Amino acid sequence: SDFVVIKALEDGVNVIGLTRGADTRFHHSEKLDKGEVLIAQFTEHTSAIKVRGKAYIQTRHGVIESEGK
Amino acid sequence: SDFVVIKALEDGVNVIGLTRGADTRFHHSEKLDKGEVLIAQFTEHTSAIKVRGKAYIQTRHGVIESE
Amino acid sequence: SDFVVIKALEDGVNVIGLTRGADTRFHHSEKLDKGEVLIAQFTEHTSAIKVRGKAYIQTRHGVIESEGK
Amino acid sequence: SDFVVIKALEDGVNVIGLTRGADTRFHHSEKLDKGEVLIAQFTEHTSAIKVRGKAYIQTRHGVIESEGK
Amino acid sequence: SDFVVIKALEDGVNVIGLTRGADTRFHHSEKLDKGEVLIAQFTEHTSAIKVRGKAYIQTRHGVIESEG
Amino acid sequence: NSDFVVIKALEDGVNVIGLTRGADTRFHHSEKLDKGEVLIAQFTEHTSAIKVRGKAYIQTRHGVIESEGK
Amino acid sequence: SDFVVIKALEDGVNVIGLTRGADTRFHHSEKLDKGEVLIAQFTEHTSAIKVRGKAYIQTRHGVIESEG
Amino acid sequence: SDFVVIKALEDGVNVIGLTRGADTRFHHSEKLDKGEVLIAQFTEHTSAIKVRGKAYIQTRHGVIESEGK
Amino acid sequence: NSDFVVIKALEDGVNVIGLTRGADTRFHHSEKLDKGEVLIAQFTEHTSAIKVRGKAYIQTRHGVIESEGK
Amino acid sequence: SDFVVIKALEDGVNVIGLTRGADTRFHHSEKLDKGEVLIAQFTEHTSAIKVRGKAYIQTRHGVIESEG
Amino acid sequence: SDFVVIKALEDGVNVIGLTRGADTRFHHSEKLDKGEVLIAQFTEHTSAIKVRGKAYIQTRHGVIESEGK
Ligand SMILES: N[C@@H](Cc1c[nH]c2ccccc12)C(=O)O
Ligand SMILES: N[C@@H](Cc1c[nH]c2ccccc12)C(=O)O
Ligand SMILES: N[C@@H](Cc1c[nH]c2ccccc12)C(=O)O
Ligand SMILES: N[C@@H](Cc1c[nH]c2ccccc12)C(=O)O
Ligand SMILES: N[C@@H](Cc1c[nH]c2ccccc12)C(=O)O
Ligand SMILES: N[C@@H](Cc1c[nH]c2ccccc12)C(=O)O
Ligand SMILES: N[C@@H](Cc1c[nH]c2ccccc12)C(=O)O
Ligand SMILES: N[C@@H](Cc1c[nH]c2ccccc12)C(=O)O
Ligand SMILES: N[C@@H](Cc1c[nH]c2ccccc12)C(=O)O
Ligand SMILES: N[C@@H](Cc1c[nH]c2ccccc12)C(=O)O
Ligand SMILES: N[C@@H](Cc1c[nH]c2ccccc12)C(=O)O
Repeated sequence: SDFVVIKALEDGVNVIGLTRGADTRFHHSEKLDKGEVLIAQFTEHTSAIKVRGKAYIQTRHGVIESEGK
Repeated sequence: SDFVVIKALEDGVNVIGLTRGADTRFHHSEKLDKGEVLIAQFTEHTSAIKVRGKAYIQTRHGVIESE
Repeated sequence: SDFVVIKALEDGVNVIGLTRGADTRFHHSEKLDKGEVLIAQFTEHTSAIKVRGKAYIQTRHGVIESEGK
Repeated sequence: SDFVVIKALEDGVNVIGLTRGADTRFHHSEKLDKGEVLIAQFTEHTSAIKVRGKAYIQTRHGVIESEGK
Repeated sequence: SDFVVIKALEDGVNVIGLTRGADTRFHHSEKLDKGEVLIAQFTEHTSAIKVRGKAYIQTRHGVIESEG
Repeated sequence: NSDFVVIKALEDGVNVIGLTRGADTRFHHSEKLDKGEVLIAQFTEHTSAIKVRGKAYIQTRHGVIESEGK
Repeated sequence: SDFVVIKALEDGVNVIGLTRGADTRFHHSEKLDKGEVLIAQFTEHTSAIKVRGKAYIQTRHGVIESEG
Repeated sequence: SDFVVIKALEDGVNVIGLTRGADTRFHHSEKLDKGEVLIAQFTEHTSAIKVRGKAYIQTRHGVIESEGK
Repeated sequence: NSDFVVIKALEDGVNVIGLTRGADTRFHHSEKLDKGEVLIAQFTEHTSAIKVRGKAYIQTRHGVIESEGK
Repeated sequence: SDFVVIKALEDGVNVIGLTRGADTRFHHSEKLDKGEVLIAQFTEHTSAIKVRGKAYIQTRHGVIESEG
Repeated sequence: SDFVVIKALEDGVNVIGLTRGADTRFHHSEKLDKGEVLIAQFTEHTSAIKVRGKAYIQTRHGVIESEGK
């Protein structure tokens, strides 16, 4: 299965997994502090991932950056 | 399964999942505020995705932007 | 399964799903307002997609544009 | 399955599906008007597709154009 | 499965399907008039395709032209 | 979804010969092509080798090759 | 399955595996000292990997660096 | 399965099929006259192919030429 | 099949350490390479992560990386 | 399965098949004379191939030459 | 299944197969004299290969050379 790479560019970045299935809700929020890297797959339990906070993200489609408020 | 990357370029962007099967309707709308990123797969329950609002979108076919 | 990307270039673009199987008819019409994007798969129920109205379309074969009546 | 993209360049374009199996006959003709785009797969029921009238066609092998009589 | 694209460059082009199996014969001939395009797969029933008449053909291996 | 070969006859009477798959090897079918005709033929349950006799332009996944007649 | 390469650029880099399943928690943390390389797969037990500390990382999507 | 293309560059080229399995012997020799092309797969019965005589050969790995005896 | 890594020892005493697949994570084998030896090692039913300790040149599908000793 | 192409560059080149399985031994040696080409798969019976003598060899990893 | 190519650059090169499974030991050592080439797969019995002595080695990841003591 595909995965996403998230590098936090500020403290308190949240990487949130959304449930697979007929229902959609957040099942887990991993907090990353500045400079930490998370490499996360899609899985039986996770079919969408939301990133909140300033982060550098890599997927198979290229680079994208999230920006916080 | 494939996925789409959606970065909101303004507040209040909606990423809407349409149901897989003989019946087509919206089943979830995820609200993204400015700068938030959602990476969302097609799934057993979602066979089309609609993006409403200003966003930068990446798919296997390249970049497209909603307005 | 493959998917198509449709970005509406005017209001009232109509993305039409045609039934898979021995019979052929439309089963769903999804209307897009200008600037909305729909990313839609081929599925168990949909084996052909028709686009009516001005739109920018991406598929695995490249870019094509529909033009309205 | 593979799919074809067909964009009508004049009114009255016919995209014709031919039956899969031991017998070969037309089972459906989708009429497209000028500027409409149809993205159609090969399927359990459709093993060959015929295009009549002026159209721009994309497949995995590239672009080809049909011309009307 | 693979497919072939055939564009007829004159009237009366024939695209002929040969049967899959221990027996080999033509089972269908599709007539194309000038400008018409046929996109045809290999299938449970068709394991070879013959093109007769002037046509522009694309396959995965590139382009080829038949001549009447 | 097996591989296939494209054969364009460059003279009349090109002979495309299918050989039997299996412990035994002989031809089971010969398809003659007139000049300018194109045959697109797969390997299959029954054909595991294809021989071309006569002048022809041939394409496969490995590129172009040309047969030359007797 | 895919894998990640992590080279520690300082002492005490932590490579942490998060559990696959309905629940998400850390199940192992491997400590790397400066200059050690760990090549780690995603697995039945590990569906997310976190890197804490200064490291050079390669995945299929390219190079990224974590910072202490 | 993979296949080889062999074009005979002189009369009497032999394309020899070696048996798959614990024993190894020649089960068939196909004689090619000058200019003939043989396109032959590896199969249930053939796991190695020997070419004797002058020939131009294409495989997935590129071109190679056999030389006369 | 599974991916593999190539390791070339650039000094004596390089250790290539296999970590167990499964719920438990521990070292199960450590192969010691002397200078100039090469090891080409798969991921397997029993090994889901590999650690290299000591100066070595390493190739994987993602490219070259070099480990360094203390 | 993958295959290798071997062209003999001198008489008496041997292409040797090593048995697949718990035991490793030579089960067949194919003698190639100068200019002959052998194209040989890995199989149920053969999991390694040794070339002895002067030969030009092609595999998916490119060209290599053995030397007498 | 992947394979490696090993060409001996000196006499007495050893290509060693290490057992697959919970236990790890040498099950076979193939000696190569100068100029011999061995092309060897990973297999049910062999999950790691060690090369000792001066050799030129090709894998999917490119070229590497072992050096003798
Ligand atoms: N529960 C939803 C989560 C989801 C995935 N992709 C989506 C796209 C849009 C909205 C929701 C989703 C599903 O598994 O289908
Ligand atoms: N329920 C429809 C949703 C859909 C997917 N792709 C479409 C294309 C057009 C119209 C509807 C759709 C389906 O699963 O088939
Ligand atoms: N019901 C038809 C729809 C279709 C798909 N591709 C086509 C091409 C031409 C005509 C109809 C179609 C089918 O599933 O086969
Ligand atoms: N009924 C035929 C339709 C067809 C597909 N490809 C063809 C090529 C030539 C003639 C007919 C065909 C089949 O399924 O096999
Ligand atoms: N009935 C033959 C048709 C065929 C396919 N490819 C060929 C090549 C040569 C001759 C005949 C054929 C078969 O299925 O095998
Ligand atoms: N009957 C043989 C035909 C064949 C295929 N490839 C070959 C190469 C050499 C000689 C014969 C063949 C087989 O199926 O195996
Ligand atoms: N337990 C989660 C771990 C996980 C994987 N990817 C994630 C993305 C975000 C949050 C958690 C996760 C799972 O297997 O699904
Ligand atoms: N009967 C042998 C033929 C063979 C294939 N590849 C080889 C390499 C070397 C020697 C013999 C072979 C086998 O099937 O395994
Ligand atoms: N026992 C762990 C080993 C492992 C693989 N990848 C990891 C990443 C981080 C920590 C441990 C691991 C597993 O099989 O999952
Ligand atoms: N019988 C051994 C042969 C072998 C293949 N690759 C090797 C590498 C090294 C030593 C022996 C081998 C096996 O099947 O595993
Ligand atoms: N017996 C071990 C051999 C092995 C493969 N890759 C390794 C990496 C490191 C240490 C040992 C190994 C196994 O099959 O898993």
